[PDB]
Amino acid sequence: SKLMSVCVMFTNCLQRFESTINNFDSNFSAHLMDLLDKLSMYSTSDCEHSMINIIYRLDFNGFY
Amino acid sequence: PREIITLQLGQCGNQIGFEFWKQLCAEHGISPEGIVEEFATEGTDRKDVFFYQADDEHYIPRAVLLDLEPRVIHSILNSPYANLYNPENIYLSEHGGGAGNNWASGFSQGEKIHEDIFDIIDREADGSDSLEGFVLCHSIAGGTGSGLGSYLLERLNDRYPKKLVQTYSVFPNQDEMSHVVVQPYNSLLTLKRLTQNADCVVVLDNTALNRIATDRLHIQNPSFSQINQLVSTIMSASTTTLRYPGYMNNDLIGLIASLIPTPRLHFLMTGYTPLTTDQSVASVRKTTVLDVMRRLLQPKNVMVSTGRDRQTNHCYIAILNIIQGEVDPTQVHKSLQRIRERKLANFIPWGPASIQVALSRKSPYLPSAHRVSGLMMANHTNISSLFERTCRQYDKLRKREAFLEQFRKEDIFKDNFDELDNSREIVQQLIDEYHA
Amino acid sequence: PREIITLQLGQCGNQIGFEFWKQLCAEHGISPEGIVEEFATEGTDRKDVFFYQADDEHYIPRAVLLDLEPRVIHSILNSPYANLYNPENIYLSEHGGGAGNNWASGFSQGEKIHEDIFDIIDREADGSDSLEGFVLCHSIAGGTGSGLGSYLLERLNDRYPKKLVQTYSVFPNQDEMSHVVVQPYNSLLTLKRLTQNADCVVVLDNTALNRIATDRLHIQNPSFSQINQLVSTIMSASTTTLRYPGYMNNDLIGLIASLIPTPRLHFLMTGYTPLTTDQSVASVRKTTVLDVMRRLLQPKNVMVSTGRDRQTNHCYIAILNIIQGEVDPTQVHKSLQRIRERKLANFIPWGPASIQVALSRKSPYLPSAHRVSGLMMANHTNISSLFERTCRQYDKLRKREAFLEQFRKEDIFKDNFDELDNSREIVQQLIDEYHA
Amino acid sequence: IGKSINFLHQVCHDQTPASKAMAVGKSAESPKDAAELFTDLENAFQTKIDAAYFDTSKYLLDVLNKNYNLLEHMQAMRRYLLLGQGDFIRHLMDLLKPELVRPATTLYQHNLTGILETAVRATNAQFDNPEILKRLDVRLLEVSPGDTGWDVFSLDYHVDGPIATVFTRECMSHYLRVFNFLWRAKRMEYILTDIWKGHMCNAKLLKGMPELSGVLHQCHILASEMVHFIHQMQYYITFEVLECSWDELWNKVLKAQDLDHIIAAHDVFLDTIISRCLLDSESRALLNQLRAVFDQIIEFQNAQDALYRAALEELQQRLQFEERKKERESETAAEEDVENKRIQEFQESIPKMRSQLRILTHFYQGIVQQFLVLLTTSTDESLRFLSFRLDFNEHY
Repeated sequence: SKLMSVCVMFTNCLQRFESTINNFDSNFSAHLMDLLDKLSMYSTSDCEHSMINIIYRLDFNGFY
Repeated sequence: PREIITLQLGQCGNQIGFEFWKQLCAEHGISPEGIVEEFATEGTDRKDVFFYQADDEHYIPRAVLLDLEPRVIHSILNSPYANLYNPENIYLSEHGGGAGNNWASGFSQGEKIHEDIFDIIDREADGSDSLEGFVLCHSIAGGTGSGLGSYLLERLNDRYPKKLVQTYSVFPNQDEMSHVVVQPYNSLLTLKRLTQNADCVVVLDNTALNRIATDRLHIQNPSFSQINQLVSTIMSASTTTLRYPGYMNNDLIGLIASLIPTPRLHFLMTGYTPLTTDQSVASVRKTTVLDVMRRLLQPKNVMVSTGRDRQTNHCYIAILNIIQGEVDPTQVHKSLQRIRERKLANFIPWGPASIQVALSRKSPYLPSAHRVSGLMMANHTNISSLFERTCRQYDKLRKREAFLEQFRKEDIFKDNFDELDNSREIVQQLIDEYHA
Repeated sequence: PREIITLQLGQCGNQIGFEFWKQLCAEHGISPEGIVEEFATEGTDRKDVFFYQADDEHYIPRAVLLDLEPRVIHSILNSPYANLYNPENIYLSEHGGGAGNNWASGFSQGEKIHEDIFDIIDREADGSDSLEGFVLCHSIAGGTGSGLGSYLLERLNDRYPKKLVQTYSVFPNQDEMSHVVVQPYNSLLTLKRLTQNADCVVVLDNTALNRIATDRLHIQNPSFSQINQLVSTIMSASTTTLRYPGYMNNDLIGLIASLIPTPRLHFLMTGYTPLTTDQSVASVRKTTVLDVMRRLLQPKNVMVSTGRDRQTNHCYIAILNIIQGEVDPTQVHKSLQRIRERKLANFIPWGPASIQVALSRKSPYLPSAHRVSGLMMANHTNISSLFERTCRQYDKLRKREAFLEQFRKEDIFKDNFDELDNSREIVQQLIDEYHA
Repeated sequence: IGKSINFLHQVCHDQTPASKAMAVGKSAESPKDAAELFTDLENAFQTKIDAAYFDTSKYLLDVLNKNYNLLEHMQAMRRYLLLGQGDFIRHLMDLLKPELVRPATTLYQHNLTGILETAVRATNAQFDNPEILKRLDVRLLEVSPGDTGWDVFSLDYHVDGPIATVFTRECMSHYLRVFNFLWRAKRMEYILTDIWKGHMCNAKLLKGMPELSGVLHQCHILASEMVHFIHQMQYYITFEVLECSWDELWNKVLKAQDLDHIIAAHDVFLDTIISRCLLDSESRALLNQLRAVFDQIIEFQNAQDALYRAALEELQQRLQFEERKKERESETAAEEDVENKRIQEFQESIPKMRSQLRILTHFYQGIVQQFLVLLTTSTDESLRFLSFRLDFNEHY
């Protein structure tokens, strides 16, 4: 929802036309600091077959 | 709706969409005189995007074919698909021709056919209820399609700013200069309109094309009709998530936006595995689907020739790999284990890359209902070598002291020759600065 | 991925390599044109390792056949084995060269068809994920195979110095000199290149091939079609650790490491006992395993010509005894109890020796499911008897004044003759110093 | 019968022994029994029980083969942890090597199963179809990443189905012990080939220098005394014990249609093999001397390509200054001085290559002679067989 808010905030800015763009980078950097805590929330189970597919897609997520 | 009106333009440009339509009827199993077969609704639930909606239950391709040579359209009007084509929404039947093979000829004939050139796409676009966009299947080969195809690159990206502008650009031969000598001028004039009056291009190479025609397919001596076979196969293969049903990224302006940041980097390398025609009867018993999507990433079948040692000093940014037909969709994730495992593609490490993988179902028809097919739409930054070849071939031809007055016949009565030199050298640097 | 590329080269090397590819279909129990049985994949557990990988349901040899004698290669495409060779991964049909039974003829044809010989074993060495090596199916007989064969002994071992190089060299007949007379010159030239840019070789003598060809195969006239029978059998037999099942020394570069004891002394002697017409008449009394390495111990199977007074002043280091087919393996250690008691094979008493025995099952074939076939790959240090012979047939001929100007008419306008002699007595001296 | 009644549960089929003639039989039998007077079976007891014992032993050899074939599976584990076929495991461990060199990771698990699975698909097209690869999994250790990680990768044959009726817990734990000796033998077969190619790699590259030509020549001898001694001992002690144990058990579970002989062949199988391989509580003197030679041929190994690379690279800076002598002729006492430094760095690098080799063979002489004595003493096992096998490597 916060990433969507920066999306409509960027279409608004192209309609109106510094400090503004850095507020964009902190919202994209807000989702990278979150994805970094997701990799440790996904790996922590106790291992079996179900979780190892879930970490496998998420490693492709950071790789993409 | 998401109806696209295709703009086939040029003497060579018109022939590469012609053999594209002959492929489409044969795979829906339809008959060329309208829909008369019941396989149209039972077999697939959509097929329109290049076909005009029912209002008579007869279908007309959404096509406009304008050229300054009526000679190319008579190789379409004597063919018995001249009742498939209905000429009064395509062209006003038996349109005339120009001087004409100069780029500035068709460029000056666009500004006094200014009325007709913006109504012959309205009489072919009045059946849609919200038009998606325009694909300019023009040609850089010759100055007829490039000449007239430059006009439509400007007026169609400002009188429709919301519609998608995208071209399937084909080059003329870059070894020769005796089959078209006016080649460094018209190439750079149209590349210039692509980087400020278009958003996406598709770069197809003609010199890596005939390299594949003597490799996997084998031809005794080269033939000027190969250009329309290799090009037409990847046209009907490319739109199979918007003809046939997909799932993710069914909006074409979704795939192309994940390919391209912005124009100034938009030149797409194409690769297409099925060119071996023994592979096609050895896929009944399964040819391995794990290596047939790794021969795209390395050069065995790319249609754009680029350095074979600059593939490790340059990085992919977006590479797309669309599998078509059988793959067994539950071992597509077994193949996708192995893409990351070798790292054949170099990626951008500053920020996100993209390994776009996509898959699609097909209409019943046995050479695409059991074969292993992989189509690549890459975006690799080593693409600066073709524009360095074309630009070096321009400054050298102007230092022979020619086409500086033996070319200033129509519509160019001023100096803008060094504007194409700086705008191409601007492009060649901004691709390379985009990766770190 | 332990793929080996055959280099079939010369008038005699195409013929010995023909009956080697023709032998492989006969034991896999299949038609040379296809897969007609399931014994191609159930019998040979591992389908392909000398063939390129399947995408047409056919096994396409990894052979290059270059020659300056076109009769031998024209006996392939009018043979009913011209459905095994598919021309597009093998070679372009017809390859011509020099006259040319001279060494200096095939040696120069390697330097002006330099483009194709280094572009044909590298179009076939790119599918492999890791190359095993090169088998040089070349000959010393003739100048076509000894001339081209001398070039590749350099260029494959400065570019791929880790890959296995190994030739099946057959000398030209040494009891005649009435059809070949250039025989002492061309043999010493390849042997120099074998002694300092080579890994391992497997050499054989042609007069010791033809002693067996009249004692086991019972013909009264030696003919080069009965001499080629001995060479296809021991070729396909050495790699029945790799292509057929194995375990210990499963790589062919596993077997060969313990058959290399020190640079320029690794010239491996070949021996193969069961060849008789009535070899198949001993299945009425028990095809036993109590004598199948007492016949490989008994010295009467030599393809190297050597005295019987050289078996008590020389010593073996490494001896390989491969038993093939059905064997009943629970009495093969019982037979090995018995090798040490006769002492008709000696050991170096300063260092280790090793008596390697191994067995492997094979695809339905009468010589390997009812009959016992024994390949010996000895390394006996009595191999200096051929090397002194080649040298005495050389030093007498330069005093007759022949080929010191009768040889300098093609690319030799310098001396280099005493470079081959000097190197040759060091090889014989370093062999003779290594046992006591 | 109590055992065979638990085993029909396991499998699909739950039916009265073979014939349906047993359902008539119970019904005849209770009234029949009642129709006896004052006598009851006391010697006719033996005909009733032995024919029935024979009946559910022939239902048994049917249940073993008709569904979930256990006996093929007896062979299927032998291929993946008794490594009965080398062409499978050598085609794994060639592609596995660039992965095994780096310590273990926490992303180590997910990707080796796709490298494993593409490669057992690449060497087979007739053993891929049987479900032996979906009945094959990976085994990883609890070994903290502080090792190269080669003993870590291990294959296990995973069951918990009807195949796990004949197998026990006590069985695959001993199969771990048999894997690790066998994995290190087949590792030694391949790490000694690489260094053999390194003798032959560098030799083609020092040509132009007559000195270092013969330097590698003797080193190629001293390597052979270790290569030929590893080959005739490691290959031959294991192949013989693999032969004696595959031929003990596999032709005893389809030569007996009972259950208690199956387990009887199995619990004598798995403990004959490890005592001739590595371990037990008497053969503890075996592995102390088989690991002392295992680390001295690695200690011999890393000093070679640490000096052999230097033998080839130092001549490359000598050679490129000779290619620079003709560019000065087209476009010299101080130039001879740097050539004399190259000639000195070669001059140096030869007794260095010698002395480390003399320190290595004095260490190998001490392991090989101590390897003899502590295998030629020990009691309560057959030492006459082990003293036959070791006197066979030294004399022959």
